[PDB]
Amino acid sequence: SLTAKDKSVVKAFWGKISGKADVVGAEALGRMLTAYPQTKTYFSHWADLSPGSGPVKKHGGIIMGAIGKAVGLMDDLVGGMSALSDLHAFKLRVDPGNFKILSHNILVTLAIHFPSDFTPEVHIAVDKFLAAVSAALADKYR
Amino acid sequence: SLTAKDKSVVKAFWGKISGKADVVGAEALGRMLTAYPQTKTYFSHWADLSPGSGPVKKHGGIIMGAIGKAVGLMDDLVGGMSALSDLHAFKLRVDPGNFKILSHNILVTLAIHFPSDFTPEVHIAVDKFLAAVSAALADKYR
Amino acid sequence: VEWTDAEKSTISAVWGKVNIDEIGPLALARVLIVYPWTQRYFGSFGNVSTPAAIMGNPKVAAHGKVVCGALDKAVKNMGNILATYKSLSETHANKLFVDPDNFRVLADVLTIVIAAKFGASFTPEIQATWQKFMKVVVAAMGSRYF
Amino acid sequence: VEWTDAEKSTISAVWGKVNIDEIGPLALARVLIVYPWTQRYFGSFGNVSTPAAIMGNPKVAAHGKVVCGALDKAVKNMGNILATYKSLSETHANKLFVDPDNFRVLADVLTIVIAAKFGASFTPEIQATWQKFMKVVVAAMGSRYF
Ligand code: HEM
Ligand code: HEM
Ligand code: HEM
Ligand code: HEM
Repeated sequence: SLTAKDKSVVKAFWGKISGKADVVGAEALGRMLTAYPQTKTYFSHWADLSPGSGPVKKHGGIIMGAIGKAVGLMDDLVGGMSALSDLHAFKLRVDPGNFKILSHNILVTLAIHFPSDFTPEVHIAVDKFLAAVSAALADKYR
Repeated sequence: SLTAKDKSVVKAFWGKISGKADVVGAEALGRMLTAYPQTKTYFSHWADLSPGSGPVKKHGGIIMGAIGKAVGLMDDLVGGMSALSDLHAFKLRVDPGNFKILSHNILVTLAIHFPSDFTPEVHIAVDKFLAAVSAALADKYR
Repeated sequence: VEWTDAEKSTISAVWGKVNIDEIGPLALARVLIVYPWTQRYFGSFGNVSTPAAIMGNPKVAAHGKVVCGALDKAVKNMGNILATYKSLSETHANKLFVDPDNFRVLADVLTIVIAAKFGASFTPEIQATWQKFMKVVVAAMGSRYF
Repeated sequence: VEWTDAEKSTISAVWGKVNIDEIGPLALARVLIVYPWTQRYFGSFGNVSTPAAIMGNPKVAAHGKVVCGALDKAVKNMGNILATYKSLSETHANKLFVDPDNFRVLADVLTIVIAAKFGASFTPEIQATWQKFMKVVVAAMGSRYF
């Protein structure tokens, strides 16, 4: 449940992070596959699942991209995220609990690349927002 | 995200279960404390935490009661659940993850007392509703 | 895990009253309906779209017996469940690519079906021992995911 | 747990670069701010209401050093973490009544603070070994809850 303060924090932090989003995506996905190997089960067709592999680096920028898009949809994430939910829900069939794992690996990468900017205050707001994007994506599962 | 079908299922099943709600509450709480002993940490002032103890039996009817009230608030659970959220969020400070544990123990008790009525169809809808009551209650935490 | 003889007796007593032919199918089919994304592994089984479809699919029922039958070895090796399911955990991780969190909702649903069939004889105390056992089984099934 | 010598080296290498005085306070205070319901145990510490309050509370900082200092024993007993924290797990369960899921968000937040302080030297591979270790520690802290 994003408050207006949460949204202003996410927006002030995001403007500052937007240039490295592909790097951030690539690395958060990479971190998730390596530290949480149960998520590797969804990418078994990919040639290389290692941190820094092409598949990984490409797919991570795609995921970060969708999240950056979500910063603009914070008023209606459920409605904004509708089509990607549908996809995750009916095509990919990704257990929703994996959304929180990704989220945690995104925070770890943000801390790493933006340790000074990634304050407690920034931390709590972005965590809420990532939880709300997870919820929006999970919405159409059943 | 309750659909109208979900709501009609919850409502048809609830009318059938409403007379044994105190029994159901008492037993679901009892089951949770005994099979998931980590939740016992919130009731350490209570004299007896055993299944069938007074504290337990009384508190379980109180919780079931609030849920039965939620069946009438399904259109706006977040708004309907607002005051109890506040309580759980600021007074009690109950980690939200315990809401899913309770929910699972409620389904187990429903299966037990209403095995014929507690079909798959009833199962999925009530699970969604319990998840939505959990979400509503968790809403004001941070 | 460290198990007492009484615990061992409880689990064998519960499994003694379990009808594999009735409980597997029900448990498996209820998982596919309540957590519909788990259907993604059952493509070759034909139509697992709807409850009605799910509940009459023969391949579903057959598989339910298989999965539930495999618990017999857990039930009979309570000292070393990890090692008894090592191999099974590797086919799930490496050949079937089943998300291991899926073993957790199955465990919950099985427990729910068992409660429906045992009724009041599934006491809180029994359910507590059954849940300790389920947790070791789930952990064992997800142990070879690397 | 079964640990390789390389794993053991990784964990000791990470803990070697950890400054208990900086990381405990930060980790503990960030937990209280991001998961504000954990403040319910820190009543005697005075005002732990706001970030600003939380981040300047001396009792918080002191406690952060204590909690983080206690990991040294995990770091030095990688063969038997369960047994090393048995006693600690019982005071948490029986005297402090801390919900054990709280150990899980602490582990996540600590990891996040460590990443901020190590930067790029906290590689995915290192984070994977640190996460295996965190999981045993968390499990050990919640093991005496009955
Ligand atoms: C929670 C944030 C997530 C977002 C915003 C997100 C977004 C996306 C997008 C935008 C695409 C496809 C892009 C396009 O077709 O234009 C995609 C595909 C996919 N995502 Fe998600 N995703 C998320 C989480 C996850 C997680 C946690 C997993 C697995 C655990 C996952 C697994 C996949 C897979 C397997 C594909 C397609 C695979 C392929 O292209 O080979 N996603 N996601
Ligand atoms: C998710 C569904 C839940 C609902 C609808 C619910 C509802 C309530 C209500 C209505 C009350 C107080 C009644 C009154 O003052 O009139 C209450 C109190 C309380 N609840 Fe919740 N609750 C839920 C879950 C939980 C869980 C899962 C826990 C612990 C793990 C919990 C712990 C407590 C405690 C400790 C109290 C007060 C204790 C006491 O009176 O001594 N609740 N709850
Ligand atoms: C409760 C834990 C489970 C046990 C003990 C178990 C047991 C088994 C066994 C004994 C097999 C036979 C194949 C072989 O010998 O390698 C099998 C195959 C399979 N299982 Fe698991 N299973 C469990 C959970 C799951 C879950 C939760 C899913 C899916 C959501 C699943 C999906 C499958 C599939 C798709 C196959 C292969 C189907 C086929 O080709 O016939 N299993 N399982
Ligand atoms: C990461 C795992 C943790 C470790 C290793 C740890 C360690 C310790 C230690 C060494 C003590 C000193 C008391 C004694 O000797 O019995 C302690 C006390 C305490 N811990 Fe834990 N702790 C952990 C997690 C937590 C968490 C997550 C919380 C709360 C959310 C918490 C709350 C407390 C409190 C309230 C006290 C007593 C305060 C006092 O009277 O000074 N601990 N902890």
